[PDB]
Amino acid sequence: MEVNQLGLIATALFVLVPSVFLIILYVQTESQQK
Amino acid sequence: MEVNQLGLIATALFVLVPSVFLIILYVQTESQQK
Amino acid sequence: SANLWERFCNWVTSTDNRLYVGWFGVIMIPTLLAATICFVIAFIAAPPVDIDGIREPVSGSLLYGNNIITGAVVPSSNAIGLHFYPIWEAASLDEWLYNGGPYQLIIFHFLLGASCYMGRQWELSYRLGMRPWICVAYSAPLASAFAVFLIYPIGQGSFSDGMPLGISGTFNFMIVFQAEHNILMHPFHQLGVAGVFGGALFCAMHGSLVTSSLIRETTETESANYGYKFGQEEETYNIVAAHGYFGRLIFQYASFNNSRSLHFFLAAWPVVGVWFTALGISTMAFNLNGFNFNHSVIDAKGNVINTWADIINRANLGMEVMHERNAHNFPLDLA
Amino acid sequence: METITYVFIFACIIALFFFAIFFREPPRITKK
Amino acid sequence: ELVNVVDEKLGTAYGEKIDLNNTNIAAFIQYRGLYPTLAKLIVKNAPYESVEDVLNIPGLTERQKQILRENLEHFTVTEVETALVEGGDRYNNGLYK
Amino acid sequence: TLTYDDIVGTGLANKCPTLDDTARGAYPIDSSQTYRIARLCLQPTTFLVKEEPKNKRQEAEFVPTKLVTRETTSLDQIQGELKVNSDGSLTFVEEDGIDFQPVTVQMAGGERIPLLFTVKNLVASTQPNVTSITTSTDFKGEFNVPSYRTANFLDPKGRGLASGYDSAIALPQAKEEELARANVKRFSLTKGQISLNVAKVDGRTGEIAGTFESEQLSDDDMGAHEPHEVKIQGVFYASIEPA
Amino acid sequence: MEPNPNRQPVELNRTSLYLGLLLILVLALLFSSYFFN
Amino acid sequence: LNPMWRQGMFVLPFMARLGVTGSWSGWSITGETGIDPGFWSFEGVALAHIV
Amino acid sequence: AELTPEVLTVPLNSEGKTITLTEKQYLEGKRLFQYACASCHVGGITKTNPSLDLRTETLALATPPRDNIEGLVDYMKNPTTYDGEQEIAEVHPSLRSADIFPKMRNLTEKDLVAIAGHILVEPKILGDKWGGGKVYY
Amino acid sequence: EKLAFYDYIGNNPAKGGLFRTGPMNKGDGIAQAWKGHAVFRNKEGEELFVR
Amino acid sequence: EKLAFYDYIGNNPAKGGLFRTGPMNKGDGIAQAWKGHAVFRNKEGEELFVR
Amino acid sequence: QTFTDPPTVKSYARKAIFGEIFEFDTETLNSDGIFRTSPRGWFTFAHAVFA
Amino acid sequence: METLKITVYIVVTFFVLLFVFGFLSGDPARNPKRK
Ligand code: CLA
Ligand code: CLA
Ligand SMILES: CCCCCCCCCCCCCCCC(=O)OC[C@H](COC1O[C@H](CS(=O)(=O)O)[C@@H](O)[C@H](O)[C@H]1O)OC(=O)CCCCCCCCCCCCCCC
Ligand SMILES: CCCCCCCCCCCCO[C@@H]1O[C@H](CO)[C@@H](O[C@H]2O[C@H](CO)[C@@H](O)[C@H](O)[C@H]2O)[C@H](O)[C@H]1O
Ligand SMILES: CCCCCCCCCCCCO[C@@H]1O[C@H](CO)[C@@H](O[C@H]2O[C@H](CO)[C@@H](O)[C@H](O)[C@H]2O)[C@H](O)[C@H]1O
Ligand SMILES: CCNc1nc(NC(C)(C)C)nc(SC)n1
Ligand SMILES: [Ca+2]
Ligand SMILES: [Cl-]
Repeated sequence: MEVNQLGLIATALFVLVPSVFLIILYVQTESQQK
Repeated sequence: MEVNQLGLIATALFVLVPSVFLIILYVQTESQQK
Repeated sequence: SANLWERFCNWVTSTDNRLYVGWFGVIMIPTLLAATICFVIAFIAAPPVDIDGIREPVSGSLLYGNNIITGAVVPSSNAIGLHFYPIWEAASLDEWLYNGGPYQLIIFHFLLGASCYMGRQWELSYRLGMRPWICVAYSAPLASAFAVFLIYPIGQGSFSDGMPLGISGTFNFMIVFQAEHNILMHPFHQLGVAGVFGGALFCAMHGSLVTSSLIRETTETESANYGYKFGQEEETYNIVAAHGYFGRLIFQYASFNNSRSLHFFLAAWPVVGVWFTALGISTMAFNLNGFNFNHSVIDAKGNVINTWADIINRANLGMEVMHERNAHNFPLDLA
Repeated sequence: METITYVFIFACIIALFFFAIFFREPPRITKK
Repeated sequence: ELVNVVDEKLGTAYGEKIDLNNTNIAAFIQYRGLYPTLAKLIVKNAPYESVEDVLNIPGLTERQKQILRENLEHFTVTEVETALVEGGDRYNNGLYK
Repeated sequence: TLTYDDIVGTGLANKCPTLDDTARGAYPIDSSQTYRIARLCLQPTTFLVKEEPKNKRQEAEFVPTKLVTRETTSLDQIQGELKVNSDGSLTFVEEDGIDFQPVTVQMAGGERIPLLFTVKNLVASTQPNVTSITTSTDFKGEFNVPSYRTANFLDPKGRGLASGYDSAIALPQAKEEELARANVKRFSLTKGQISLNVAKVDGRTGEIAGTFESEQLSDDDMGAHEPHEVKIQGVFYASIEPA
Repeated sequence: MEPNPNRQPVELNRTSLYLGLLLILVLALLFSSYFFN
Repeated sequence: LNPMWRQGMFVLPFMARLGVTGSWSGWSITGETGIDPGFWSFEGVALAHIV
Repeated sequence: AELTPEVLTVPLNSEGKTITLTEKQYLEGKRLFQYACASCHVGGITKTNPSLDLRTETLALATPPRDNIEGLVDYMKNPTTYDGEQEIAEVHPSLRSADIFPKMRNLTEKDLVAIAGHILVEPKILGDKWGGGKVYY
Repeated sequence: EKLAFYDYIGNNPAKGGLFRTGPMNKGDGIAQAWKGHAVFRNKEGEELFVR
Repeated sequence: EKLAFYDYIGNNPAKGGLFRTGPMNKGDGIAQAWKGHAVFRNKEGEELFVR
Repeated sequence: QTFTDPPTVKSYARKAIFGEIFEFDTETLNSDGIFRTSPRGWFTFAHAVFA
Repeated sequence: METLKITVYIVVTFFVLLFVFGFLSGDPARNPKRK
């Protein structure tokens, strides 16, 4: 339709970036010995 | 100019996704005890 | 102070610097920062350049409609030829950017620095007690930049005929070159591709032979790389097993067993081949071109019997006849 | 929009360069 | 309406015969004894209102007038077209072999 | 007197000769003796480009501009007869000479404005009754401004007027009405106004000097876009001789 | 150089990952409409 | 009729409020020509900060 | 597919009479044509003035006719413009100007006849190629 | 013109929206010129005024 | 019509490019109708043919 | 119908080159007039590579 | 503009001197053994 061109990328990075953040931590936590 | 609308998001995810991959590993490696 | 200058010279020359700023470096570091900084700005924001001196500006920067693949830094004007065009030679920058001033500022500083870069590849080897000659391997790729950025222009009478600084701009340099010199049909270029093809070939040979004949010291589920520690005494691969396999692939005497002779060949081949390729461009810079076998084989009556050499000439004419649309006013292309 | 994307990646490669040269894993001898 | 004056000129006399007011000088090399001397005079002597006006170029020797009379059937004349006359294009229009 | 080498590279070659502060005399006209101009010369000093008043017609003025090409502006070697007229006036009529030079100037925005600074087919005239040429003895007249680029010039995509492509061959099945203007090349031809007003005479050698002001249009690029109005101010030098 | 003694390790439990993601995703479900506007 | 505040300019104004009102390319905020901003043009300011 | 004496039969003079060259003259002309012409007439064109070629038809409409041994021969001795209304021996090699164009000194009437024969024989073998330029290469 | 332009609600910062992105120009468009003052009158010649 | 349509180089899979994305319609456009067979002739009535 | 004004004739001649001449709707998809390949083509490229 | 020329010139001289007076400073000396 007649939507915003950047809407897609704004929504994509809005989800990816912080999700990628959490995930990087959780996995580095999860793999800490003992 | 008269470029492709998806070009931006195609380039963004093409860089982010795999970079985010490596990074998740490196950090989880890096934080392994010993 | 043991003596400032005495000290300075000890630092410069110090082999304890993360990056060895040498004596050659004192010239390198600045020239290279200028070349690089001017380029990056040019490539991104420079405006159209009247490369062919016919007032027909070719814009080659990102902000002016180009993308990484098409964009480039355009060569100085043909109106300028071989004349020196330093910024202080223009009524204004506007005038300097229009006649392709940035091009010279870049090629000159780069070529200058890239040479010192060679001078440095010697110096450090000296301060470290290692044999020289590495810098001599680097003389090949350098001798090319030189041939493509300076010799060819000197020879042809203008910097506007030097290779542009961009992807597509380079293909242009090539396609036209071929048309005016028929380089593919020149011994030196052929030696060039032998060296490059060969190099990549050998690069793969060595690479595989060695990697394939590594002594086992790693787990089944452990990177085979860990089987090596920086600062080892003995070797990490069975060069005798390597030679054993390769000698059987072809035949024994046609295989290396002397790592030193192997590595000399490994370096000698590409460097020698590229040296010739660089001499090719430096030679065709004075119009001594490739073999011209046009209409050689002719029949019993005199008719011309074509060879692939002729099919090549047609493709060349297409290039000749179409390059620089509006720049020619006369019959023969003597420039 | 395109210009920005091209310059960004470039700027990212130069950043990488920096970290690679000045923040590599110091290369240690013998012991490993 | 925007039209390419030249491609349009090719639909007139020009395009069928040597145009004394437009056609480039080299065109005269396709007929006996017109080239060097006469073609220069014809071209040099501005436009013509009618083919015959060529017979009137001042100085033409009696023999030249003879020759001209012979080749008139190969000439015509149309409005002077700038795109074809400007730039001295009638003495050299950038075409060779 | 300076040989070639005495000028080469100085830029001096692109400068019309000059008369000294002394030479402020007057040259006589026999009116019964044909005269010609052995050498007219025009040197630009400024190029002003009238700006488009945007939609809001508010009256537009001329603005200075930077010369992006270099010292290649001067017109020299102009020549023709300077016939004396019945009413005692003089009209110069050019025949041949380096009567045009392609110039390119930039603007506030960064826009390059190319023009074919010329005086081809000049027809300058003076005041009626002009027995002797005194300081400031205005010459005024028109000339022709031929298309900037000639018939054979091809655009970046191969299209041309006298030669080249018929259309946008890079877009084989695109609608054409929109591309019309850029595929069909037109050759522009227009008139120009100039006025050579004397400042220094020198009846002795018959060589006058002064300043000029001319107006003309710039390149319309084979008629792809509108031409800009240009004004040009500079100086000139003429060599009058009986001949 | 001396191993800087002011550093501690960082942690994010599984539940936090989930609570985190639930927030990111829904905010995205809430704002995408206005981004596409 | 088309001043910086119509063009979603946000930083450009804060640079004019204190002096920088020209471009190395020749134009200027007030609309004058022939002016020489010198080194401290919008380009200059932008250049400076990046360094 | 050969250079028969049938192909080496070219017009001698204006009145139709012909002459027949021999494989020796031909080769010899071809060699002489290279020695004193190719420089500017390589392949039947004319580098210092592309408007006039050596195509037989072009030579036919020349003035006087230069499309026969007699013609070309005269030309190599006293050259003229396409209308013949002007002698150009001063800027075109010829016998009457060998002091200025040395390459023309050796040249004897025997040689001039061969060169001439070559010009009429070439287009017979090559055809369109001989006249046109790079378009036909 | 400049003066007339300030008397246009389309330059009032109070008009607009949170997700109505960009310059003021993506809205009503790039201002080109002042059409002029509009005076409304009715059959009787009376001058009317627009609220 | 269907038959005539297959005789159009714009349906030849060999035309195209690697980054010329999308359906065939983003190219020459959505086919609407067959204009008809075109026969070219020259003054003499002779029928010509387009290579 | 018949057409005789050079331009129109040439237009169609310029089209004859691709075979049967058709009428396209370029608006809808905002086409660019540059040929793209058919599914037959893509499937073929993709599988020849993967293989 | 005539200034920039001057400056550039100065700047290049500095470095070029630093360069000559450098290898001159008994460079052979600088190295592992025999000096
Ligand atoms: C800090 C103040 C600030 C301000 C006042 C502005 C103002 C402006 N900018 Mg700038 N900008 C800024 C910072 C700022 N910017 C930064 C840091 C950047 C770098 C990315 C930019 C990059 C930038 C660009 C590239 C452009 C502008 C442009 C503009 C103009 C845009 C009009 C518009 O569309 O706004 C839109 C305002 C919004 C969309 C705000 C909505 C925020 C909501 C959606 C999300 C909040 C986050 C999250 C969901 C909250 C949840 C929390 C949780 C705990 C619940 C405007 C005058 C444009 C321009 O110049 O046009 C001519 C233009 O092209 N700006
Ligand atoms: C496996 C074969 C396959 C094939 C033959 C097709 C074919 C087609 N698809 Mg489909 N598709 C596929 C898989 C496939 N698809 C998958 C897995 C998805 C899910 C994402 C889709 C989603 C999809 C959508 C959403 C659409 C299509 C559409 C189309 C048509 C598109 C025309 C086009 O633009 O191509 C373009 C082809 C390319 C851009 C390929 C270039 C690949 C290069 C750039 C990168 C390779 C990667 C990397 C850089 C390599 C480096 C390696 C390193 C080691 C060096 C076409 C007939 C479109 C349609 O129906 O239009 C009407 C459409 O809208 N497809
Ligand atoms: C007109 C010119 C104007 C110039 C102005 C600048 C003057 C000089 C230097 C200071 C400015 C900051 C420099 C940053 C240094 C650094 O990172 O290295 C820091 C290291 C650490 O050692 C070191 O650092 C030591 C001290 S400490 O770690 O700071 O305490 C110090 O004692 C020792 O001598 C030193 O080698 O230094 C070096 O090994 C020497 C490096 C030389 C520089 C390289 C230039 C190369 C250019 C290449 C081109 C491509 C790149 C393009 C990029 C745009
Ligand atoms: C045609 C034009 C020719 C122009 C020639 C111009 C020559 C100008 C100067 C010659 C200078 C010789 O200068 C002298 O060199 C010796 C090295 O040999 C330097 O000695 C230097 O090297 C030693 C190492 O060997 C350092 O520890 C010391 O700190 C350093 O100064 C002297 O400090 C310097 O003063
Ligand atoms: C990192 C390296 C950076 C290197 C930067 C090198 C810059 C070199 C030269 C800058 C020269 C600027 O030179 C200056 O330009 C301006 C126009 O902008 C000219 O014109 C300006 O001054 C005159 C008066 O003299 C005014 O009437 C005019 O309106 C004004 O624009 C000046 O006459 C010229 O002297
Ligand atoms: C040590 C393995 N033997 C071997 N032999 C050879 N012989 C040629 C002629 C290809 C250089 N090459 C290699 S790889 C550089 N290795
Ligand atoms: Ca404009
Ligand atoms: Cl060109």
